[PDB]
Amino acid sequence: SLLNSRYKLVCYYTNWSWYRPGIGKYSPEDIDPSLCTHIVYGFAVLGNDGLMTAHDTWSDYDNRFYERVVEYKRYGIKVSLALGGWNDSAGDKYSKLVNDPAARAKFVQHAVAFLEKYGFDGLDLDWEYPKCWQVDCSKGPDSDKQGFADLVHELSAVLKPKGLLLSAAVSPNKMVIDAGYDVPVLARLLDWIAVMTYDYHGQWDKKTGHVAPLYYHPDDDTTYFNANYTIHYWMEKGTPASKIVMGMPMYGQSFTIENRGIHGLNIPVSDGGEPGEYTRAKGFLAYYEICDRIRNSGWTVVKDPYQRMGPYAYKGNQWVSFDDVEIIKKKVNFIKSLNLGGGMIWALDLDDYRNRCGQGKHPLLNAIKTELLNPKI
Ligand SMILES: CC(=O)N[C@@H]1[C@@H](O)[C@H](O[C@@H]2O[C@H](CO)[C@@H](O[C@@H]3O[C@H](CO)[C@@H](O[C@@H]4O[C@H](CO)[C@@H](O[C@@H]5O[C@H](CO)[C@@H](O[C@@H]6O[C@H](CO)[C@@H](O[C@@H]7O[C@H](CO)[C@@H](O)[C@H](O)[C@H]7NC(C)=O)[C@H](O)[C@H]6NC(C)=O)[C@H](O)[C@H]5NC(C)=O)[C@H](O)[C@H]4NC(C)=O)[C@H](O)[C@H]3NC(C)=O)[C@H](O)[C@H]2NC(C)=O)[C@@H](CO)O[C@H]1O
Ligand SMILES: *[C@@H]1O[C@H](CO)[C@@H](O)[C@H](O)[C@H]1NC(C)=O
Repeated sequence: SLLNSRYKLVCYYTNWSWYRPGIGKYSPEDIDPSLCTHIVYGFAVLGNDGLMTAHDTWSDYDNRFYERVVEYKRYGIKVSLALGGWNDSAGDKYSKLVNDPAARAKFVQHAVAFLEKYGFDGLDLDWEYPKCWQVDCSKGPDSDKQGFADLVHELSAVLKPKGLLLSAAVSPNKMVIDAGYDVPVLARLLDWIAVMTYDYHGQWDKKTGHVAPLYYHPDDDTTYFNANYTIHYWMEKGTPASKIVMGMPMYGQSFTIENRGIHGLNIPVSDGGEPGEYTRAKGFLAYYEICDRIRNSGWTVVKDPYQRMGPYAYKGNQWVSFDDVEIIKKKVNFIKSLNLGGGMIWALDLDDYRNRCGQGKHPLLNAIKTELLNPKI
């Protein structure tokens, strides 16, 4: 059992995975409580009044999704509420919050009251990101860095005496870490730091690449866009290994390549991949969408034999990179070799939780659990 091991397994739950057809539908009651130590609810958002509020009142309040996920505290799981996420981070509203001490002070007392109203064990900060709003470092003032660290302090100072948790999901990008994160404050005050060691590559690159390389690979354009560098950078900036939980994607980045004859790594790309039937977003595919394309639509799989990264798969002008059970066992032995706090997945509902592909229910997340519980490194 994961609850009696030295590792965390932090699972993100997403309230919008309810709005999916057929087998893609995911509800609170689909959470498998033997697969996580911590569940993080994505996402609450920052309202116009500068206070945390439900992103989707229909599901969160009227259909009691908050209460239905906080349910799993009954199995010994810690359930936190995440604030922010990519789409809530598009503007300046978090920056206006953290640069204003009176707004932070109001925000903080209300936030803790919100968490306790619904029974949450903690808060997860997912502002993407201080200074580099949606990764654009020219957007935010440098004082976002100190503002966010002061927010984290002011949150910790009220949460910690109550026994409540404070964590954050943070960029894997060297440039964002340098510009927006006061790493020693974060490392000292957070119960864990969920490093989002994925989305290194995607349609924005105008070229094919892997969503989540583990190690540097010789054809890479940078030495720093891989989990191994990102994890060592966080520790080098001052993070104790035990605070790091390493992010792993349950989904793939998809691309439309510019001609179907070329189909390897780093080949030109005109757009994101075609949207999946269930996730309905150009540019990505859930693992259960990918594994079905491979098993039944004849997509070809190319594994990396050096095992610096997971596979990619292509058909015609469609190309997707993703993690398979093999690279995940490698990532988890890596987690164990560095004595990291544990692993994190984005997200429960993107793994093959219905066993649509014949490898078992939740093949990726079971692979993580099994490797985390295996004593050999
Ligand atoms: C260009 C240049 O000059 N420089 C480049 C750099 O750009 C480049 O850096 C890269 O830059 C890209 C951005 O272009 C970054 O990509 C971002 O990476 C982040 C990770 O650090 C991602 O954020 C985290 O992880 C996940 C993704 O894995 C995030 O998930 C996303 O979350 C949002 C919510 O915030 C989800 O949005 C939900 O979307 C669905 C639609 O799909 C909505 O669904 C609808 O719901 C309503 C009701 O609610 C319903 O009625 C509708 O029917 C329904 N519709 C459908 C179709 O279903 C939801 O409502 C909505 N939810 C909310 C709350 O709004 C989104 O789907 C989800 N995506 C996935 C795949 O799950 C999550 O927020 C983050 N948190 C955590 C804990 O994981 C971010 O996703 C990603 N952005 C994009 C655009 O992909 C790269 O990180 C960055 N890389 C690096 C290394 O920095 C660099 C490097 O390449 O190079 C420079 O030079
Ligand atoms: C991982 O990173 C560290 C420091 O950046 C480096 O010393 C080590 O050799 C890297 N491992 C691989 C396999 O690239």
